[PDB]
Amino acid sequence: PGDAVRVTSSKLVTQPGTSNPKAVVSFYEDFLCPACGIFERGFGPTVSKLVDIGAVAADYTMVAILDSASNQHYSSRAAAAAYCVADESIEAFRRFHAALFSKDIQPAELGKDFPDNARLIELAREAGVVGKVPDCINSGKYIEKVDGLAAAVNVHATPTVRVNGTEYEWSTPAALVAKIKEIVGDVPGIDSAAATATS
Repeated sequence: PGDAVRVTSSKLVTQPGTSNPKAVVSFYEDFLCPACGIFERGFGPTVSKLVDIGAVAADYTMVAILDSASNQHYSSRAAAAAYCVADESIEAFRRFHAALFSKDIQPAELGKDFPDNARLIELAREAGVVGKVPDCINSGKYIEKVDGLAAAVNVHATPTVRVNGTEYEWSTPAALVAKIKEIVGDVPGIDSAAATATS
């Protein structure tokens, strides 16, 4: 998946003869982007159920298009923190990625304070990891990578969603599930994925 964090479960359905997922949903997101927050709060539970029943691989590329000195470089620090978390644990990344887009945490784009690195570290702890994450965050390990990411993957707007490489104009979670079903068919649980309330 390249510069993305790939989230899958043991049940992942793959193309015959290969270990390639039958269905890949690609997300390009900025942790400071308000629409991304609404999108993830609205689709996250469905995508998590799709992953867990094995219907999709969910690939997350966290760009930093909104990053600026005026937001205390939150967009880049948050994305880089997420890559640090994924190095330790994909399960923790799922929780951390969801947490940063929650209503309690996602900062006002034009506000006067933003989670500092200590706060990002504490959020990673809550998502279930310490390990190398504190050093990874404090050293700015993935800052250069996330700053170059929008250019490297040629995505300049967020959120950008694709299904098997095809850009997807999203509306409802159920509509996304219908599209996945067209690809994977009757994966057990797929009908229930549509009506997933929480993650």
